[PDB]
Amino acid sequence: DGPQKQQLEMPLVLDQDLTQQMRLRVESLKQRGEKKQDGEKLIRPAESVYRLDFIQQQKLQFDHWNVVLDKPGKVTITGTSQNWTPDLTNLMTRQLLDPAAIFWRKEDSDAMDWNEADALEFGERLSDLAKIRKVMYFLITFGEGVEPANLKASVVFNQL
Ligand SMILES: C[As](C)(=O)[O-]
Ligand SMILES: C[As](C)(=O)[O-]
Ligand SMILES: C[As](C)(=O)[O-]
Ligand SMILES: [Zn+2]
Ligand SMILES: [Zn+2]
Ligand SMILES: [Zn+2]
Ligand SMILES: [Zn+2]
Ligand SMILES: [Zn+2]
Ligand SMILES: [Zn+2]
Ligand SMILES: [Zn+2]
Ligand SMILES: [Zn+2]
Ligand SMILES: [Zn+2]
Ligand SMILES: [Zn+2]
Ligand SMILES: [Zn+2]
Ligand SMILES: [Zn+2]
Ligand SMILES: [Zn+2]
Repeated sequence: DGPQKQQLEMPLVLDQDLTQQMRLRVESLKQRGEKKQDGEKLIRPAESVYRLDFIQQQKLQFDHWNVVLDKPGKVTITGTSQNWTPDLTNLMTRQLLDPAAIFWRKEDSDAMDWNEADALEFGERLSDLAKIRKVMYFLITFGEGVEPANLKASVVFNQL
């Protein structure tokens, strides 16, 4: 908009503990032979839980994503209802957001690509979801050839 605005880049960091929580849960149901909680969303092996901590709940405007990969691959960052307390609820399929920001990189080059229109729609939303709580949770789906160790995934906001 304007080349003048202060920007704050906030990293989506790997949430190893809850990722595992979720990983053990899908087990459990296996060893127990119990079914899920009706509309419960079970973390697949290909997904990993990421965390985003909002440094300034207010005055965040969202500006652009800053996601890049090490190898050619694909990733999908599906947001999560800010009403989901991983301390309390079990993530419900319905708690996932629409849409998701899908990013990918093709073989020969280094240039990142994504689903623009959607990555922007989902984006403009973080500026408000920030005012709900200082913690945002996401579920990243890794393609083939990609694993957590190839990704940088911060979100750049504008300071109002
Ligand atoms: C300067 As802008 C269009 O990335 O909010
Ligand atoms: C889901 As937790 C163990 O980071 O409060
Ligand atoms: C071809 As696929 C949708 O199983 O990564
Ligand atoms: Zn944690
Ligand atoms: Zn679960
Ligand atoms: Zn902007
Ligand atoms: Zn592909
Ligand atoms: Zn917790
Ligand atoms: Zn849609
Ligand atoms: Zn494109
Ligand atoms: Zn779409
Ligand atoms: Zn818009
Ligand atoms: Zn819109
Ligand atoms: Zn896959
Ligand atoms: Zn695939
Ligand atoms: Zn393929």
